[PDB]
Amino acid sequence: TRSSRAGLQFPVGRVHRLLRKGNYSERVGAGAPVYLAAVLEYLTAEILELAGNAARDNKKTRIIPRHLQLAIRNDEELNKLLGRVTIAQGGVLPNIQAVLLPK
Amino acid sequence: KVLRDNIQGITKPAIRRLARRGGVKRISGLIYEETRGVLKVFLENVIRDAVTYTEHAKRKTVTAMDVVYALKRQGRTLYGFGG
Amino acid sequence: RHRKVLRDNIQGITKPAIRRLARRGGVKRISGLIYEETRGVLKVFLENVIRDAVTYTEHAKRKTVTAMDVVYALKRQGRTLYGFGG
Amino acid sequence: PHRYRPGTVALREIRRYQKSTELLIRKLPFQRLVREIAQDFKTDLRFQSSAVMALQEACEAYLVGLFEDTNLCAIHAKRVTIMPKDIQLARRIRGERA
Amino acid sequence: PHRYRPGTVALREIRRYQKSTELLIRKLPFQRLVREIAQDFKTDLRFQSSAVMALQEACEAYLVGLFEDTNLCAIHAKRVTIMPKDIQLARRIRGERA
DNA sequence: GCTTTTTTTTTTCACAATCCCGGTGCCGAGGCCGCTCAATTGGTCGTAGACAGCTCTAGCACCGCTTAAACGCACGTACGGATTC
DNA sequence: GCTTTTTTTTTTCACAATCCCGGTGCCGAGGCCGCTCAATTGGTCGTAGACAGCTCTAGCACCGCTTAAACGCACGTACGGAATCCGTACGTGCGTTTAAGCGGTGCTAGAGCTGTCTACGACCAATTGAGCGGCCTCGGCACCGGGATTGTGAAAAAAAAAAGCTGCA
Ligand SMILES: [Ca+2]
Ligand SMILES: [Ca+2]
Ligand SMILES: [Ca+2]
Ligand SMILES: [Ca+2]
Ligand SMILES: [Ca+2]
Ligand SMILES: [Ca+2]
Ligand SMILES: [Ca+2]
Ligand SMILES: [Cl-]
Ligand SMILES: [K+]
Repeated sequence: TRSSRAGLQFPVGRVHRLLRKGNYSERVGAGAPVYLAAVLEYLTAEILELAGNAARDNKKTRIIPRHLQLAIRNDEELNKLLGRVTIAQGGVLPNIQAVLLPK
Repeated sequence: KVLRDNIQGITKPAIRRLARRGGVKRISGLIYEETRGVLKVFLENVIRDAVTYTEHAKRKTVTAMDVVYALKRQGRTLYGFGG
Repeated sequence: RHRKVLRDNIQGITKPAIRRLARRGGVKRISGLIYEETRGVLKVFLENVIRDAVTYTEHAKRKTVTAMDVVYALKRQGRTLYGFGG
Repeated sequence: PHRYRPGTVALREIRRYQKSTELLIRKLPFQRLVREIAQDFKTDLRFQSSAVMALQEACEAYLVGLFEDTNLCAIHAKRVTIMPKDIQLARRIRGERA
Repeated sequence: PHRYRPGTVALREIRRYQKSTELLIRKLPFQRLVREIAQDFKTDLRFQSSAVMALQEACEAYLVGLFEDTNLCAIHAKRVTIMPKDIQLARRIRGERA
């Protein structure tokens, strides 16, 4: 299959259909949805690899919104991409302004 | 009293808890009303758009999508309700 | 091709000119430490805006940044600009 | 007679809530607000349960975020206590109110 | 010998420049700075003159408005002299900067 | 030098919060089932856009004089900030 | 409640800065022209979506328990900010230096347009397994108690560093 041809889990077929239909352009090259699958796959993997670490670092087998929030907010680059995004049930990074701490 | 200004249902205790999670230590008394003001404008803006969606779709039931789509327009993109 | 490599032109953004911009912003009194800090900010603005314009150029294969390159780039940074096309 | 000094529970409460993810506004009161406000744009509206939770994640998120910025302004005015003029400034600078 | 009180000319400048709209950076220094920075990203580039003018319009505006935010930030901390930390707060609340 | 106070520092005790043990039970992740439609295919057709060639816009360099602006230093006032209360 | 100064207020001219007009001159707003290519006309065909009818999902109402959270009040500590005070960073103005700007001059890279031809992506009909919803299971994970351990602080006790007074040399 196409996804198999491209080295990918993400569906090069499905993606290709969303582009023609999704009012982006009149015509869609045969490359675009291969490339586009690859990039979505890459980004997906980086978050999961980072959030799967956050789970194991809390002795938990299933990834939860907090693990994603932590993965994402601690990664200078992922933070910036998702800078104006809200993760439901993510919570916020432990952090207390210095001048508030005692002494 | 206890009558139909549901905004007041937003208790000081709950306003305190937010500003905690937001690293706030010492909270002026005047703030719990300021916060209440600000929260309403927030909901007004989002809900007006979400229901504007609802009326366009010809429905009486506000969907979670309608909100999602509203929050995107307001620049407050929300993940995990149908994005 | 007949000499073009550039100098250190950030000091070209003189203290007079930063002072005039602060003036337009209704600023009355300016600390010593503003002017250098301002140039940093300005540089980081320009670096970001030109990177993106320069992209739009490199895509259309041109070797000449158009005003539209800069316009399309500015709308991208949420800094929409009126009166140079588009 | 054990008595913790002002601000020392505050810090406990901060550490506490920053560690957690659970909505901080009571869910029913919130919901009663969402219907009160919805009326002003259309009558006899029904809501999906998840529509209200989408609204409440979004609200607290905004409020929490605004408080961070508010704290920062208050600390900028060599103060420890947030006040309205902190909120209003952080909103002025967010471009939320003119 | 006549001598104007500190602030009285700043205030005049303030009114002089608010009334006007001409660009406040010297056009060639700015142009040299555009070109210098652009080399980083691609060499032997030509700029349309309108593209360079469009950049100095977009720059001056960005700073002029940051200086507003920055002035409020000075005044918020009961000061009149804008300081580095003022800009930095303005930019941190804007979210231009971590 | 001494004694006499505030302030600063250290030491001791109280109490939340964490983590280690022991446990239980609920509920949804996960994965299998059984149907269905959306991805795949080879065929046919039309034109998008690569390319190469042609025009001529406008972008880049260079000069020399004029004078507006930047420059740097002398001078002192009102501002910032420390301290107190 | 004074007498004696500082603080704040007032009034009087001198001077700079900005304001408003007419005069002058240059150039781009405005508009007319002639030609083009995109909007319009009048036609055809196909399907997107309006519509009626039926299914059943999930939203609402209600109720009755069990707490956890909100509430109100007592009390005082640490905070906000007013008031003072002191040093110099900043603004204002000057004489000196710099190069931006101006208008002109000379060269060509490359923006942008054209015509040509075919490689590629949209369209179709036929087939069919990848991925859909539905549903069952079984262990992750929330929640349990006991007790040791480790942050996290408050108080109380010790030490030190200033405050005020000295007793000679
Ligand atoms: Ca266990
Ligand atoms: Ca005319
Ligand atoms: Ca000199
Ligand atoms: Ca062509
Ligand atoms: Ca081709
Ligand atoms: Ca499933
Ligand atoms: Ca399992
Ligand atoms: Cl392609
Ligand atoms: K589109």
